[PDB]
Amino acid sequence: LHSKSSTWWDEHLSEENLSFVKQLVSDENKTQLTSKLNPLKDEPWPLHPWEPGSFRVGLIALKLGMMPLWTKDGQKHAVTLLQVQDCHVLKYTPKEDHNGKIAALTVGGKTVSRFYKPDSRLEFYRDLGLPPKQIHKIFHVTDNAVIKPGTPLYAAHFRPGQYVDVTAKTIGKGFQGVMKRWGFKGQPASHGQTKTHRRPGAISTGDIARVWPGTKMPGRMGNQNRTVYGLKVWRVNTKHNIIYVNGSVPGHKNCLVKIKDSTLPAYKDSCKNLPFPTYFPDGDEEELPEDLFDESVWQPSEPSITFA
Amino acid sequence: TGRGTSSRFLTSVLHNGLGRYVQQLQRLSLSLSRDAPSSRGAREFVEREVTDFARRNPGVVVYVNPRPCAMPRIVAEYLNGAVREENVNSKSVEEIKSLVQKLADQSGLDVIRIRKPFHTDNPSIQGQWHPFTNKRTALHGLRPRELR
Amino acid sequence: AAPKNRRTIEVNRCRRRNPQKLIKIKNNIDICPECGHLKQKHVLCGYCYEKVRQETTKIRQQIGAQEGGPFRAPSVETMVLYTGEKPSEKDQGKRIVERNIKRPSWFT
Amino acid sequence: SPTELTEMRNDLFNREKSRQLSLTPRTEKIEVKHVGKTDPGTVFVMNKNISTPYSCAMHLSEWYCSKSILALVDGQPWDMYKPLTKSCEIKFLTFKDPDPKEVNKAYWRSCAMMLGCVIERAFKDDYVVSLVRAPEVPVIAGAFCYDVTLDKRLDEWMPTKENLRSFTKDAHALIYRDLPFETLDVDARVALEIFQHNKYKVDFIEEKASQNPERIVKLHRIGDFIDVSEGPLIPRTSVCFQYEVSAVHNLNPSQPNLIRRFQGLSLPTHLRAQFTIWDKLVERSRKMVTED
Amino acid sequence: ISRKWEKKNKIVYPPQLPGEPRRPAEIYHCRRQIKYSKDKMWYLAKMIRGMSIDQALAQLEFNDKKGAQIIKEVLLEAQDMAVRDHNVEFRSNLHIAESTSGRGQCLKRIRYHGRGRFGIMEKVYCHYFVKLVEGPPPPPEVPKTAVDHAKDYIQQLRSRTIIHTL
Amino acid sequence: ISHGRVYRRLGLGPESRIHLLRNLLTGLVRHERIEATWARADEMRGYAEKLIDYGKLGDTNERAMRMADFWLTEKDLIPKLFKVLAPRFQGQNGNYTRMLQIPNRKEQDRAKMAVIEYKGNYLPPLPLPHRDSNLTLLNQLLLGLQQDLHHNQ
RNA sequence: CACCAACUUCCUAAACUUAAAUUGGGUUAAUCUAUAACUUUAUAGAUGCAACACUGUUAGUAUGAGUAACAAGAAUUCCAAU
Ligand SMILES: [Mg+2]
Ligand SMILES: [Mg+2]
Ligand SMILES: [Mg+2]
Ligand SMILES: [Mg+2]
Ligand SMILES: [Mg+2]
Ligand SMILES: [Mg+2]
Ligand SMILES: [Mg+2]
Ligand SMILES: [Mg+2]
Ligand SMILES: [Mg+2]
Ligand SMILES: [Mg+2]
Ligand SMILES: [Mg+2]
Ligand SMILES: [Mg+2]
Ligand SMILES: [Mg+2]
Ligand SMILES: [Zn+2]
Repeated sequence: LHSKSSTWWDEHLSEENLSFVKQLVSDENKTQLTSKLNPLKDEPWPLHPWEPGSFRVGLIALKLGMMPLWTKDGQKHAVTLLQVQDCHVLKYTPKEDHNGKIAALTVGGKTVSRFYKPDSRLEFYRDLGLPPKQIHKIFHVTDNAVIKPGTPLYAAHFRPGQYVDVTAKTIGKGFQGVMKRWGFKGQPASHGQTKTHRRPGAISTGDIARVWPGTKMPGRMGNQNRTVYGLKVWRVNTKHNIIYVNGSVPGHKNCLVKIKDSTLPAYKDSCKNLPFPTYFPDGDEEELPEDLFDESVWQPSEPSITFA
Repeated sequence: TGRGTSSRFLTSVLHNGLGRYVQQLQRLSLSLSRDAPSSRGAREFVEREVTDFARRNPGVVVYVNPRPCAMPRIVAEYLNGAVREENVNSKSVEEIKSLVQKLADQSGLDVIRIRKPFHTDNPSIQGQWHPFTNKRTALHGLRPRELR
Repeated sequence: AAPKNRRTIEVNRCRRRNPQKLIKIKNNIDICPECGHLKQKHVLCGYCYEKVRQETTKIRQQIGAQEGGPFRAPSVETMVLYTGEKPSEKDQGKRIVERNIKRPSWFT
Repeated sequence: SPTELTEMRNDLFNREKSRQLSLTPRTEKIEVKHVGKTDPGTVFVMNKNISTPYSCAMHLSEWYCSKSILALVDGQPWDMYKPLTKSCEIKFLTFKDPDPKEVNKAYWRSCAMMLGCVIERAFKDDYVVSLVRAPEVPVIAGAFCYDVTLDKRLDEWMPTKENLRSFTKDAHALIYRDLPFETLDVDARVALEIFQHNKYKVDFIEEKASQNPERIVKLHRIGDFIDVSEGPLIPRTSVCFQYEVSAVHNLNPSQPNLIRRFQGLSLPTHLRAQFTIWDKLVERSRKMVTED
Repeated sequence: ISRKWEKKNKIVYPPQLPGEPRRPAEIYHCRRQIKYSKDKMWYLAKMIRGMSIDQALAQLEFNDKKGAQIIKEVLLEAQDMAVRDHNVEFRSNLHIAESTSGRGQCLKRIRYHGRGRFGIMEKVYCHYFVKLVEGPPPPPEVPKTAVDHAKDYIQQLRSRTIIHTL
Repeated sequence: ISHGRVYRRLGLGPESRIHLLRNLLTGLVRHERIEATWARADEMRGYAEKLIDYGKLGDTNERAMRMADFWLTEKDLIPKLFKVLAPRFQGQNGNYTRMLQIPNRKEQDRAKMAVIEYKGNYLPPLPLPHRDSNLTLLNQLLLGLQQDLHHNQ
């Protein structure tokens, strides 16, 4: 009719084209990714030296899961696995326009399909010459540590030893009661409690004739951006770009996170030893081993630990 | 009732006093009954007052149409086209005479709240006040803090 | 808890005419190529589907008459033949359902 | 001045239409039967030389008007807005038909015609733009090509990317205006008068008139623009949704007169294409495609 | 009871002069005493407003509400009595100009309750009216542009006068 | 709080949910084309395919025979499942059942419906969706691109 | 070294000097009758003679609210069916 119509990519494609289209797109992604595989040989920006007060960029990783880990003291440390996947810097804002004192870089990861994205997002990525990324995030970076847009990022950006901070959306638990959401004690089950077991108590004071804003009430829990600080990096797998981060990281498994250099006072100047802008394998300055370990970590295949 | 009613500005019909004053009342029509107590007062008006009024105002055509009637009615027509009818039921000659004289003097303009007592087409002779009046200029018209 | 005041038609007209309470228009309606009746894109055409089911009922009725009992389902393959058609050699040893009408165009 | 050329041609077009309509007196009912699969057996009584295939769709439903592009009169493709002449059979062809060969060609010629209109009025009045013709290229060619001759003063100038972008904006403006195509059958004598100035158009008119036993010629008007049409065209410009002038390539064997092939792509509202698919097809069109 | 929507279908206008614009047709159809709520019926009536009759006969068919079928029937009676008895040339040259539902005569019954108590139940009916006007649907409302918004503000300021003075 | 819980909640409880699916499955295994509310038809679809897996194992296997009894209320259908349904699907490794959404029910309940069948059934073919032919405008343009690319490759 | 500020007072036209149980006075809406008038009027005679309020009575319609609540085991060859 003479009205607006709903359509999708597959609506019109024929049988033969359906497979061809799903194949042509896959070919283009490989070519685009390869084009950016050499940052240092693609007119890199000047690589200024590190000085005190510098802040680096951070990666976006996928949370594979958890596994156990042991140190040479014999203690077991629960550690989580974070995979860096197609982490490419996207946009570079300047100090003044960013509205902050520091500059800001956007770091996207986890390439996704192109068939179910708004036209605006596809156009922006086409200009950048990279496949679209699932998530965008902003990293506050000093002018010295700026990296040119489109520079691929890898797990070698981090090294064993450095304390790192991870932030991601927490698992969404839906609308929940006051007991579970805020740990309210609740009311007894027996002795006459009639229809009051998990309900909130007295909302507020009677005289004020109102409820204070911000009161703890039943509502949706989870699905909120949260950050964990001071998480040591136990090991770095160069081949699969897997970083081993101590303890628990927010979000469900396969949830994208925002790994970044720790902001705690003790970790103020831990970036000096590590690669200042980032690590460029294409530079081939040094060939790193597949697995990087920390001194305390007990590597597998070593002799069994003896507490002499 | 001011917010509950319409309003207008002071106005005339055709600039009545600029040139020659023209009488606005155009026509008065009075219907009477030969034998009716209510119209008795109006019958006295026709006997004596109507003749004097007709000569005094020669621009008001007067129609008297005695008919078998229950209420005597006076219909006033003005030059702007406005009509006005007032019931004269059981009114003495004194009341009618005073009532008719009001009709002749009034104009067809609506009797509603007049917003302002006065009207002028040229309120200002020396020029309507604007912000730049009484403001001194500066050499070369330099705005404050302009270096030039 | 009981109302403390009657709610005015203006307030009522604000609640029941809110965009959240209106019928959202459907943009997925189309015209079936074969019959021309209306269908949703992600759904089958009722008019065309009704033809298939009506034929299915007739075929199933014929099967019921032949079997004549509850527990009479044949292990061997089933097949349906219409007037003017004879079983092929490859169709030997297959139950045959006979239909008086001619072979429908959609049926192959 | 070019404005004068448009006015006289427009006036000639109106006069030709007026005589044809005046030539037909009274209303004579003609029987036309629906031969399509769905809604079969319907019979419309229509007015001879006045009724159009669009009217036939109007009786049936709004769907036919919206989704029908061409109609098969007695096995021949006819424009939806072209008036009927005699009793016949009518079948409506949508884009999604199993055999859309006729529909594709109609859309193909249509898009390249709108392309020609954009070009002539896009140039500045100082320069001289003349339209020679557009070769019939199979849809598999990957784009529709209109050949345009240019003034010698432009022989050293090739449009940049910005110039190409400007043409599409004008093309989209024509699409947004939603100007229906006007279908007219014109005898060669009148056709030559409307396009006497353009020698190439005159030669094309001669070829068309020679082909048919009579001197009948096909003239299509898109608003102000008037040009000869190889085949039936789309009823409206709004039928196009995606449009793009891929590139323009100078013809290498153009020693006597320089000619530039203007190549573009368009897709109808029905068969819209995703963003990624659109780009790849757009890139292919930039490659110059010869006529076989 | 007052059946005036039925009579309006019988109005006869005087013949037109040779150059007068062709008057668009109007049709007046309705159904009374429908076993449905007038409040529930309004949502269906409101939906179709300002649409064609082959665009309002498609949205209705895929609605789950009971009234959708009822409205569809009176949108097909209207579509037939327009072509036969009101001289509408094309079935697909109509559009729903007006459509609304009105209260009907109801019945009073007793809804029982739990302590020897009760309440008054009303079995609800309604009417549904539609007008169809020959012609494509009037083009939709165009939102005011930023320039238009700015112009009104200037026009508002230009009208300013010095208040409470000569 | 029901994340990763594949099953639905149907019937009067867990056991009832198993007994309603046994009836749709037996009807399917008997008629080969059965209708039900989209939710319940989709719930069975996993159970419908797994019967063929057990049928493929063969009559001799004790586990297949035992399973084919609990999941086939009528006992004249176990011979059919093993000797006609299973031979048909030996070539295939999946996609035993075809499920499509029939329009909503015209009952005043207006529930979403679906028709589930077994592939290769003798009943008249369902009106399946048809994708546009390669000759259509958009389709033809892509084919031209494929040819060009194939030459380039 | 003052201005603003209340019908206090003045001024053009007028007016003739202070919450409520109670107390005196002049008129009026509706209807009937007498006698008239004759598009709805007059002088008299009369009376079931004037309602924003009694958890007033009767009828109608809102609000709460399209809310609380209400109901039919599955498939088919199908509702005096398997
Ligand atoms: Mg407890
Ligand atoms: Mg309890
Ligand atoms: Mg009782
Ligand atoms: Mg009630
Ligand atoms: Mg959950
Ligand atoms: Mg789930
Ligand atoms: Mg005083
Ligand atoms: Mg009383
Ligand atoms: Mg009262
Ligand atoms: Mg009361
Ligand atoms: Mg209500
Ligand atoms: Mg409520
Ligand atoms: Mg409930
Ligand atoms: Zn169909």
